[PDB]
Amino acid sequence: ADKSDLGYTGLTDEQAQELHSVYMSGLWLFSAVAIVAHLAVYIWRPWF
Amino acid sequence: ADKSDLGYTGLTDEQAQELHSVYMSGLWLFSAVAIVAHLAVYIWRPWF
Amino acid sequence: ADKSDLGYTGLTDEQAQELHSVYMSGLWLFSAVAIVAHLAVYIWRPWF
Amino acid sequence: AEYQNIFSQVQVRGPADLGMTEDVNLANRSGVGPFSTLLGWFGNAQLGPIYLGSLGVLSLFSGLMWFFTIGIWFWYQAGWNPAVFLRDLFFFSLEPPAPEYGLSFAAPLKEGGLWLIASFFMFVAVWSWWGRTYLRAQALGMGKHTAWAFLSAIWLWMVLGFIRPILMGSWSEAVPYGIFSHLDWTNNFSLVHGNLFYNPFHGLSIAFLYGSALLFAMHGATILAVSRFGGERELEQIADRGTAAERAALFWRWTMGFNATMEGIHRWAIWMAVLVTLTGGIGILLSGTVVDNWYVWGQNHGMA
Amino acid sequence: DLASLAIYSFWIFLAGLIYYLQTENMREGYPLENEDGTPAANQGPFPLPKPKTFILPHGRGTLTVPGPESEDRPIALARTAVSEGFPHAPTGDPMKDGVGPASWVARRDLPELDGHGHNKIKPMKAAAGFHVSAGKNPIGLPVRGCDLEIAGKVVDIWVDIPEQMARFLEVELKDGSTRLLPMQMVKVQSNRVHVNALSSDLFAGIPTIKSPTEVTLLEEDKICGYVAGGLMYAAPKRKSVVAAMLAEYA
Amino acid sequence: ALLSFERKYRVPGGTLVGGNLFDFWVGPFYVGFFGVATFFFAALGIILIAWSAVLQGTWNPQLISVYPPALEYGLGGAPLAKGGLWQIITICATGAFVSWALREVEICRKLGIGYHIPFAFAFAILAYLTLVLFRPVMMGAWGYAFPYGIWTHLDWVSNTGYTYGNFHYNPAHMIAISFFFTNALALALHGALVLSAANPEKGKEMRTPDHEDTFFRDLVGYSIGTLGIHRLGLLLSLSAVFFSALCMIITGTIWFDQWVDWWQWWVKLPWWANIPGGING
Amino acid sequence: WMIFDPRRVFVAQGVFLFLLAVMIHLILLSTPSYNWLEISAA
Amino acid sequence: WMIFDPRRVFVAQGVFLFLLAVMIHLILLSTPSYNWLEISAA
Amino acid sequence: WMIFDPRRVFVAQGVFLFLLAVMIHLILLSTPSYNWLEISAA
Amino acid sequence: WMIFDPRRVFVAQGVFLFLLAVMIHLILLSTPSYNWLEISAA
Amino acid sequence: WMIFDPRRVFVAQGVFLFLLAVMIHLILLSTPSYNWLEISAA
Amino acid sequence: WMIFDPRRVFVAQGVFLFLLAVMIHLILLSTPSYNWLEISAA
Amino acid sequence: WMIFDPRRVFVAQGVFLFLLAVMIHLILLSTPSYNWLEISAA
Amino acid sequence: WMIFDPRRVFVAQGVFLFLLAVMIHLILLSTPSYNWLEISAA
Amino acid sequence: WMIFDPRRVFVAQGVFLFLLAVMIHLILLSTPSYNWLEISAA
Amino acid sequence: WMIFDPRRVFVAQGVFLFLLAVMIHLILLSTPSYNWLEISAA
Ligand code: BCL
Ligand code: BCL
Ligand code: BCL
Ligand SMILES: CC[C@H]1c2cc3[nH]c4c(c3C)C(=O)[C@H](C(=O)OC)c4c3nc(cc4[nH]c(cc(n2)[C@@H]1C)c(C(C)=O)c4C)[C@@H](C)[C@@H]3CCC(=O)OC/C=C(\C)CCC[C@H](C)CCC[C@H](C)CCCC(C)C
Ligand SMILES: CC[C@H]1c2cc3[nH]c4c(c3C)C(=O)[C@H](C(=O)OC)c4c3nc(cc4[nH]c(cc(n2)[C@@H]1C)c(C(C)=O)c4C)[C@@H](C)[C@@H]3CCC(=O)OC/C=C(\C)CCC[C@H](C)CCC[C@H](C)CCCC(C)C
Ligand SMILES: COC(C)(C)C/C=C/C(C)=C/C=C/C(C)=C/C=C/C(C)=C\C=C\C=C(C)\C=C\C=C(/C)CC/C=C(\C)CCC=C(C)C
Ligand SMILES: [Fe+2]
Repeated sequence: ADKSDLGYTGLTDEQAQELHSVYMSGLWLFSAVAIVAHLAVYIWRPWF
Repeated sequence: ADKSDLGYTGLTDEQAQELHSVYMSGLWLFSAVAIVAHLAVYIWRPWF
Repeated sequence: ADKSDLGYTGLTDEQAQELHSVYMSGLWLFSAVAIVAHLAVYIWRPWF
Repeated sequence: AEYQNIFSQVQVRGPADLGMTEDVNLANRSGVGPFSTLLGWFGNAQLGPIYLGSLGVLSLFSGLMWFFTIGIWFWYQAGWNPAVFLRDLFFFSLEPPAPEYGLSFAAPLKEGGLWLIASFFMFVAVWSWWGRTYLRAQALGMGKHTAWAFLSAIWLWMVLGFIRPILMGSWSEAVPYGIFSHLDWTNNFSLVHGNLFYNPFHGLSIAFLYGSALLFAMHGATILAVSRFGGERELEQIADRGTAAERAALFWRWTMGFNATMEGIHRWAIWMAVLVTLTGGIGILLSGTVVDNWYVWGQNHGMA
Repeated sequence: DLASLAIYSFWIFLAGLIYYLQTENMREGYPLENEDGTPAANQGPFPLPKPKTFILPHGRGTLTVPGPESEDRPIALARTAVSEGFPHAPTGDPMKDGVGPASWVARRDLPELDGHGHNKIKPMKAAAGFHVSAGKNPIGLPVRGCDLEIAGKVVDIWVDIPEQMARFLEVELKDGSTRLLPMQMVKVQSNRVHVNALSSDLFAGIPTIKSPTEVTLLEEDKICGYVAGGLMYAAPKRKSVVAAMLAEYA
Repeated sequence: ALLSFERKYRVPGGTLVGGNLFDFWVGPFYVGFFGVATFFFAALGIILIAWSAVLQGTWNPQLISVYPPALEYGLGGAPLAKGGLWQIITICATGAFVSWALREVEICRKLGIGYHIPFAFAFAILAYLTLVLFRPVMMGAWGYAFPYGIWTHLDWVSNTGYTYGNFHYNPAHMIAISFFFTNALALALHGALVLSAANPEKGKEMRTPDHEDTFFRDLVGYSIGTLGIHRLGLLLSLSAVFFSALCMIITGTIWFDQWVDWWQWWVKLPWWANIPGGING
Repeated sequence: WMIFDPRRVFVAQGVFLFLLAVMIHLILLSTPSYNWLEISAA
Repeated sequence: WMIFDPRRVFVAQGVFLFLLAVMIHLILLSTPSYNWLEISAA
Repeated sequence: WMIFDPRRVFVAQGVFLFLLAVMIHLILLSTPSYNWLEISAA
Repeated sequence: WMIFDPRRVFVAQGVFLFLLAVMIHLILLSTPSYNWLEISAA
Repeated sequence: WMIFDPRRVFVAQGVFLFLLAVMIHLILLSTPSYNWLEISAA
Repeated sequence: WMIFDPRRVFVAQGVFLFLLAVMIHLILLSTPSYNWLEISAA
Repeated sequence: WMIFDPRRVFVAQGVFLFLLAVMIHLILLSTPSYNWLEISAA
Repeated sequence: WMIFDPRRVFVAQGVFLFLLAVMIHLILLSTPSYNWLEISAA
Repeated sequence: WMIFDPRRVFVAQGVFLFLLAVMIHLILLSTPSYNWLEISAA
Repeated sequence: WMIFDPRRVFVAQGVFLFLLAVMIHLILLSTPSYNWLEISAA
């Protein structure tokens, strides 16, 4: 049966194990992977 | 748990620890941080 | 259950909570900018 | 002989019943028409009755001498044999008074004769059958919309050989009579006027015939599709909203991005109707007294 | 007239015809309501119009439409996502609470009327119009459900006159307590019937028509909706049903 | 957003094998398993109006052109804007025609409204195919095709449509027009067969399907009912296309010659063979 | 009813002022005198 | 009050400013004066 | 909270970026004057 | 299983590499100035 | 009997020899052959 | 009975002064021999 | 029984020969040579 | 009988005359010589 | 008692005054012999 | 009764001085003779 409070579902403790391990890790496993890959993209080839 | 009437849902604190905690991620990473992209812009290149 | 007769809402005293939170102040500063971001542009570039 | 009851439709026939009575008539409609009970398990099976008054048979006659006038100009060249008639039931031809005659009916039988009669009678056949759909919706208590998509339909009939070939003044400016003669005529108004592609009044009328099948490919689908429930009865699905405005009114909004009222699905369907030969009548009343060569129209009001 | 004039009495007089037309199709259904009974997000760029007077065909009242829109009938979906978007699931079994694929509504107790002073849909033992009196005639044969097993025996036809048509196929149970079932889904070939919707041990769950001759417009909602209830779920998950529900052609 | 009665209808599933992984209702629109597919198809497709806007010429969809390949390059590719880049637009177009007519089934199996709708777009699937696949695979190369534009494929159908003399002599074409003018022939009275009963002239009691049987039997002598003209809209609107895809599946690939020269196969009969009669005589 | 609030400003109003802005620009960006973008050199 | 997020802010609202942003990155590349990276060869 | 984690957090990023990256490539390929293989053909 | 292994990547990735394979076959096998197997006649 | 007596004689008087005479006059007046009333002027 | 008594002689007779009459009017009008309104000065 | 005595020989026989005589007359009549009503003057 | 009276008495009087009149009032004005309203002039 | 009265008086009153004038206007509006508004100086 | 009143005699009294007024203003402006709002240089 469905419950009540904040917030469901779910699922404490899963504010820092579910919505931060596969949610805030995206702000890294590609957001910074852009910054390194752009060192081989930004200069090819806007300068002829 | 089901609801009935205005203006759920809603509601709280499914609105307080949720809706307050995700909308500013779309209203800051694009509101004032979008003026951090204005850096390499406001001078490059409106003035020739 | 939903609501009763005309109008609800309405309603007195429920006409000024959500028709006046992003519908009155989200238009007056939009009009102020129609005065502010317009009066500084009432001079360039008509005159060469 | 018994009427059977086969497997999966199904059907039951009807004894002796007609419709309704108010402003119609009693002793005019003929005997109970004989029923075509021949695998009539799909749709209906019932001939008759029919309002055979002088508001309908004025088109049976005025259509018949529209039917016989080009008729006695479809046997005229054959050779007086029944061999060449059905041989050239189409290859035969007949044109109105010449591109130089016009306002005078002094023309004899030959060069351009049997054009002046067919239409003259047809004139009170079409116009006497605009009002076999406009007043038989008054014999009960309905509306007039049925011939207001028809006043729009005889808006394209209001220009072809009527309003333009008299102001300008000639009968060649009306349509030749036959079964191919006017097909060597639908491409005439094309090329003489410099092609009517840059004529987006003839082309939007097109554009209003490409919304008759964007509007009835699906109506004939979904009303047959929500019929297991109860959407076939279009006379109890609007003011008392049944579940047919639930399997057909959640179905399209999710899909293309909007649905419609059981009544409003007959408000667009007659808006891609009173706008086909209506935007055709204008886009053919704008062709001949505005800009002929429409290639010399759609590059000065189009690209320029 | 001119070469540049008439295309403007059109970019204007008709540029609001998707606008005027849409609202006239947005009478019923609207306003938009949330997932509980709440003044919802909004309506749209073509908001619903305030309705005009509606006169009814057999004096059924001042039923203006859009009309009744609130929460009269019972609904039973346990809100999985309290957020508006993600779907909801019934309580026990979905074919008892009446939620999901099987839909109905609560109406007034006056059945559909024609104009003769009588009701619309009646059996063949309510209209001695067309009968059986030549050769051997098939009105009485056994059936089969979606479970691929015999379901009952249909021996009658609900007649029609204005459409000269049919709407139901009445089943004589072992007992007699009434049941009903739609008309277009059916797929009969030879000497036995096959329905591919409901199993042959879920036919009593179809309401007994309060009268075996009358169908009130109140009743004509679940009676042609329970079969739609079995066109969504049926049937998890393995074996025979996979060679029954899927594939096929017609 | 959702309607007022859109309460009970909300249930997950509809999709086939895999789960309810893609079926999230983004707004008033349905994003099932073929929902995000069309999201993938509609996003790339707006760029296909803009690609040959720097290769062919103009940037406005007035004259934007990604031409079909040439006639003789074979069973293969093309240049680019003149075929190659044209060769990519189709499988999106058609890959988007498909992901739409079949995302309806994720609603059809979701509820229980009939499967005669994954079908009335499949006469549009079998009407756009006859100009992109059905033709130019056999006569040489993919060069036998039309341009995608809105004013380019215009001067492609007329001043470039008399290859077969006149196309009115094309009998099925003209029968697939003996089928087309009849679509709004039966939408014009059926879109007005439910309008004027609650709004008769103003005030009067509403009509039932017995006044329908004293208005249309008081019209044109044939009253197949109200379910005989939804079997009289889906009879006006799907078939003017298979009588046109048959007016062209034996036109050009077998008859790239004058179809005005087809109407001399009719006057040739042993009875009236050596005989010039009328007009012809 | 009639006029609600909390959905228009998120996905509709942001493209209403923008829609009110777009059919204005491509004429004043392309008037015989104005433009104010491309011309900055001469 | 009202309104929805947990569904919208993951696959819905992201294509609103995406409907505002990438629709105009193209344009600043069509102009033969702005461009900001196009005119490189010459 | 809510949304998804075992369902729609590894797939709202797979074909979503494929709906924003690999079809964004077709803009930097709509070039044939730049282009990482059409430089020679100029 | 976070991602779906015998679903999203067993017959849906075999056409996901089929996604980027043949659409480019009509760009690189195309190009108005390459070929290098077709023009064995001119 | 078999055809109506007091009906198809008052109203059929102008549908029987009226579908008939209207197309027998047009031949005895096939122009350049007869005249007799068009001789007046000439 | 059947034969429209207070009808065919009121309305159908009021139009047969147009059905029988005017179809032969628009022929002998422009006939040069009779003329009687088209003689003119010569 | 079997053969119509009332119907066919009175109302369907008046159209039996009508089918056989009306289309058969419109062949032998007004040939440019025979005529027997046109050349009774030429 | 077969028909009533006192309703079509305003439409056989109001507009019925002009159905005949509109097709007859304009077979005369076409002549540049008559006109009676155009010639009473120069 | 056969047709209508109330409808003809408020809406079908037009096909007597307007759609009989507005079409006959542009006829005598285009005629030089009258002009009124095209008088000015000629 | 008759026709709509709280519907038809108000909101349709617009096209009386709109659709009628617009397509009669359009002609009397574009005429070589009128203009009236064009005369200034003298
Ligand atoms: C060069 C080729 C041009 C072109 C050349 C032309 C020409 C020339 C014309 C059209 C016109 C039209 N074109 Mg175009 N057209 C092109 C492309 C197309 C294409 C397409 C390829 O997609 C189509 C489908 C069409 C078809 C159309 C129509 C949309 C439009 C006229 C409608 C019509 O036929 O009403 C016809 C309906 C009526 C006239 C009303 C009929 C009702 C009557 C009054 C009732 C009679 C009563 C009688 C008694 C009933 C007896 C029945 C008995 C009981 C049996 N064109 C290209 C671009 N086209 C026509 C037009 O008007 O342009 C806007 C026209 O002249
Ligand atoms: C079949 C013979 C000719 C042809 C004959 C005609 C004739 C005649 C007409 C058209 C017209 C049109 N044709 Mg064409 N057309 C052909 C090929 C096609 C094909 C195809 C790929 O097979 C399609 C899908 C279409 C359909 C179209 C539309 C683009 C356009 C208006 C349709 C309409 O109003 O009716 C209903 C259809 C709709 C309401 C759908 C709307 C179609 C719109 C215009 C196309 C959308 C493109 C859009 C601008 C791009 C947006 C993408 C991003 C948002 C930027 N044609 C072939 C080559 N076509 C009409 C026109 O002139 O256009 C104004 C017209 O009169
Ligand atoms: C020379 C002039 C010739 C002629 C030139 C041609 C040419 C060329 C063609 C035809 C074709 C046809 N002609 Mg022709 N034709 C003539 C004039 C006419 C007239 C007329 C009354 O004037 C009519 C009624 C017709 C009718 C016909 C049909 C027999 C046939 C149409 C097939 C078709 O379109 O289905 C096809 C159906 C579709 C394409 C719809 C498919 C829908 C798809 C799946 C969805 C598209 C979505 C879209 C991209 C998105 C837009 C919407 C946006 C989101 C807004 N022609 C004259 C006689 N005609 C076509 C044909 O016979 O081949 C089949 C054809 O190529
Ligand atoms: C005989 C079949 C008739 C028919 C039926 C029909 N059309 C239908 C349907 C049905 C049942 C729908 O259910 C569906 C609909 O939504 O209802 C309107 C539809 C539809 N008919 C449409 C258009 C249409 N149908 C047409 C014709 C016909 N439709 C036939 C007459 C035509 C014409 C005039 O030929 C057009 C223009 C769409 C509005 C809609 C299809 C909705 C759909 O499937 O969307 C998928 C598309 C995308 C996701 C976009 C991706 C595509 C690429 C990104 C670009 C495509 C390139 C291409 C060249 C586009 C160019 C368009 C024009 C410039 C040619
Ligand atoms: C909005 C535009 C669309 C449209 C609308 C439209 N068409 C309409 C209407 C409307 C509103 C009608 O109200 C009217 C109608 O009643 O529909 C059934 C009609 C109609 N449109 C029709 C056809 C039609 N539709 C067309 C198309 C379109 N019409 C578009 C799709 C076209 C085209 C493309 O030009 C045509 C030709 C007819 C079915 C019908 C017209 C009814 C009519 O006027 O006929 C009068 C009756 C006769 C002439 C009877 C005479 C019969 C023959 C002429 C004599 C020979 C036979 C006779 C039996 C001899 C045998 C002797 C016997 C006595 C034994
Ligand atoms: C065995 O054969 C028998 C003996 C039965 C006779 C057969 C005859 C035949 C072959 C009949 C064939 C009929 C057919 C098929 C006709 C086809 C017609 C077609 C395809 C199109 C016709 C369209 C109608 C047109 C072009 C009419 C145009 C006329 C107008 C728009 C207005 C005309 C108005 C005029 C002339 C003014 C008259 C009015 C006044 C007030 C003077
Ligand atoms: Fe309908």
